[PDB]
Amino acid sequence: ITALIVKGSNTERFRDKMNDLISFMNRKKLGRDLRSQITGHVRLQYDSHYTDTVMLQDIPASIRAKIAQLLYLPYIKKVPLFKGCSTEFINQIVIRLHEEYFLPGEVITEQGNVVDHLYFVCEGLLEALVTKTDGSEESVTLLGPHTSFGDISIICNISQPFTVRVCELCHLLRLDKQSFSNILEIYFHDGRTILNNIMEEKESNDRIKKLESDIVIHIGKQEAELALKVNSAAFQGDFYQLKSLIRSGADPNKTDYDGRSPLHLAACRGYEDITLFLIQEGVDVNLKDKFGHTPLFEAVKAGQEGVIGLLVK
Amino acid sequence: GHNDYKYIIHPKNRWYKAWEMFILVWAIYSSLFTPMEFGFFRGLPERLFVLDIVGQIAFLVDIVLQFFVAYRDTQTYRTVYKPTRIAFRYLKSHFLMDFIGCFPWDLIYKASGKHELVRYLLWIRLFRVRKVVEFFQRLEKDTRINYLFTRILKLLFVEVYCTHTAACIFYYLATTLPPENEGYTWIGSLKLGDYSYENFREIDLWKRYTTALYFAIVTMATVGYGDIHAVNLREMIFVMIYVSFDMVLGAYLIGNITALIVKGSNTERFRDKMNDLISFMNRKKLGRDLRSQITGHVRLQYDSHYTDTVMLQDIPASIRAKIAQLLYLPYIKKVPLFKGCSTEFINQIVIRLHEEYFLP
Amino acid sequence: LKLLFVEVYCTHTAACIFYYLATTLPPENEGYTWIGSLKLGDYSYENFREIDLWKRYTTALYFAIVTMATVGYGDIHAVNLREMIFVMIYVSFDMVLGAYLIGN
Amino acid sequence: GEVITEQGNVVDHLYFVCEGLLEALVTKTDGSEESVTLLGPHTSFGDISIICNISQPFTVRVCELCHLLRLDKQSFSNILEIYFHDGRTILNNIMEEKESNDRIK
Amino acid sequence: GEVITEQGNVVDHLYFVCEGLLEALVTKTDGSEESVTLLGPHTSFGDISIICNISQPFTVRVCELCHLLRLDKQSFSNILEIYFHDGRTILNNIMEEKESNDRIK
Repeated sequence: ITALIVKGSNTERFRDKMNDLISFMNRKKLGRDLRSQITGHVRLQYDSHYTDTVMLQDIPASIRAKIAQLLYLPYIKKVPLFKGCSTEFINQIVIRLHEEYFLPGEVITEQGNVVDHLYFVCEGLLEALVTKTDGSEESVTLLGPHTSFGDISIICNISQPFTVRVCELCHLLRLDKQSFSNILEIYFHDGRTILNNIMEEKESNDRIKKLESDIVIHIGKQEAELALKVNSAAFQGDFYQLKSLIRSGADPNKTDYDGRSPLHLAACRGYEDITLFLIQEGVDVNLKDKFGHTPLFEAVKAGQEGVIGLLVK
Repeated sequence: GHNDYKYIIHPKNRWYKAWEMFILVWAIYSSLFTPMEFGFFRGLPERLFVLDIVGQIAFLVDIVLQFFVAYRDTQTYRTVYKPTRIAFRYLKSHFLMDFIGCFPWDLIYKASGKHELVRYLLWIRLFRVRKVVEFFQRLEKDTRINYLFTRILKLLFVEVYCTHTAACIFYYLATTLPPENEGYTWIGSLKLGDYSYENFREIDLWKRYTTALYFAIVTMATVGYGDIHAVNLREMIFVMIYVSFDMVLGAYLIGNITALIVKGSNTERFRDKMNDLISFMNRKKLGRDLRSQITGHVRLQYDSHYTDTVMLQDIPASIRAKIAQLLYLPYIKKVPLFKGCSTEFINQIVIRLHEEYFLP
Repeated sequence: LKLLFVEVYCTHTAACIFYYLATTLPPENEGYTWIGSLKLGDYSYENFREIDLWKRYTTALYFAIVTMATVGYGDIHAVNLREMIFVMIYVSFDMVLGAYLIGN
Repeated sequence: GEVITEQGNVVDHLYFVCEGLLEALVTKTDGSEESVTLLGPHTSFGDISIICNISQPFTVRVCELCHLLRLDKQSFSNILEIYFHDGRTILNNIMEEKESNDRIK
Repeated sequence: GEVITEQGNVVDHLYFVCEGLLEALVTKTDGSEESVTLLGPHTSFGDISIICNISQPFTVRVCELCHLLRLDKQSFSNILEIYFHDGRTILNNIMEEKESNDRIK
């Protein structure tokens, strides 16, 4: 019987963790309001025991991704942002998601703040109050289940458009802003899907403010970057990324804003590997930039005798 | 401000809290007196009429009030103010037993030709102990009292209540036999000292109750003097049941007390560290200054709660942020290394910032 | 050691209080006290107020020590209602004390 | 079936495949695994990334009961730097091994 | 009865004898180990091969409860590199006390 008691009960662990928290709060003089919020949140972790993912921490990341693709996957499929997006993008979002539960009344994000976390609303009701210039907050949308907030702010690189408050115990799937941006960059095609989804969302009911004007920015920028990335990797010397960039898209004959193909920069910087790879791509060897310069001229001007010979042959 | 109703009162209202404590005291008394009302009386005397009527009135108004008290929904975590939802919850949860216990069972017993089976329904009022259980569970979530200590005070209340109930049931079992077979009952064959409990139905209620509760308490600690013991077979069966159940109850009591003193305390754990350290301090004959340095190490290790850094590793990122940018942020804002940096970069620095303390 | 000292002290005090509650009753009706009705062996504690001090103390402390370990021989028992009440209180308190001893 | 080391991540743990077969694949951005090597018993991986301080070129995932012998990045480097000499003439030989791979450039 | 270092093995740790009796033994090819000396308190071993950089000169075998202070080879080498004059004084002490062992290198 004593062993059974000493093994511990859920409320006993609640008591210990809460008392530790109260020690830390009082000693750091957090403040009545903040003490109330943190106590409420961890009390939530102890009433619903949603922080049962601690066992998950032991289970390795591959199996964790599998459990993620069994639990978080349906909601993220339903998410309006990830409509028509590639399965790989969906999976990467699911793997990087973290479960959270927020008690009613809690202000998750505040209008004007930097959105460091993009939340997927899964099981709950929230609010989208806009803190106007006067300060009155009108509920833009109820942001019901299977939705997302923090998303337009992260992608459009604008501050938080509206304050989000909790109506009912909400099961949010949090995603770090930086992880979202990295996944967005790594899959540029799925990013294109996100941006057209954002634009078609404007044609739909997304109750957004001001103007987004980013799909067209993405149409220009994704392609212009990918070409630039090719040229910049050539100039820096990143042959390894250059192969992947050429295979991903654009064209090894693509030129920059000044009309410089990657061969020009590879010749100037004396990179025989990149120069050879462009040779197998059949890149123009007499292509001339806005300043009337051929890659042979750049190889000679920099005295890259090996690259000079490669271009001469 | 969602209390548009002038009838539903918030469950944390001060006046309703005072009523809750009042009905807790009445629940304690009524649940302690129901075994006494059942065992030691075959029908209440005229002296206790007003007490009985007033008690059931006090619990009936509690039944009435429970339809006007908001309850925090366990799926939406907001105080449901809807009167029909509140009434539905109370009617389906514990309304029937409160209502049945609120019947004047003594007057019904006397009215129904003095039938013992009617009096056997007095044990429905035992379900008023739900109030006491609720009070204890409310204490255990309140962090001003140690949980295990509350879990043992609850077990002490359970033990007090089981002894009182067992004493009443034991004397009732004595009364079940006709007064002609008094010599075959546990109390009717009692000759403690020179006093003989021959006609035990005529002795004053407190003498009988003190004797029966003496039996219950001494058997609760298994002292078993033997001066008082079972005689009938109904008494053997009841004593066997009570003794077998009390074995497990006392074992659980010992287990809970051992839980308190085995879990230990921060003082105890640090003291164990000190015992080991200061012992090493002595075996090697360390200089008192070096000893002071080591003692200062451990002293700051727990005193600045240096161990206490990762409790909030489970609080969500929003609150984790607010804590960090309300505690570590000012220093970083004034650090010349990050002078001129974006506030968001400083926020990221502060989020993963660790705390450490160093002695001179 | 604190619990052992507390338990020993409580036994001694309980024995003294037990004997005192035996003395509260008038000497005429001593047959209703725990010591006045004692017939241990062939020796009867008849004039319990005239016995040697150490016999009285050893009998009272025997009862206290026995009930402290809850042996409950039964030869000495709370005959009075006041004796019963005191034995009830002691026994209930010592159960918690012994549980604390086992836990420590 | 569990990934040991992930491509695009600087390896901080050199593993010695000693029992059980491991499989090394560079999964493409479209989700297509490309098994580049099959590291059986008495093989090593991660060493390129640590010696280079580059990211892992191929994600390595387990295929049988792979009894491996992990060696930390700081541990290895130390055996060469912190354990000077232990990591000078000998590591030069290790560099000869890596250049004799003939793919490392 | 235990052996600390065996004559011929590469020294990885320099040991100092605080208390207890150790025995340095030259194991010849005759099936026997000539007892070079009985290393006592305040002596040291694993230093001849850590300074003269040679193979362990004698098998050090335990005979009592020896409370040995151990110094890692790398650590000692690093400290010698930092403190060159102290290494001088040490090497001086080696040559002045070359009468300690006849088979000393």
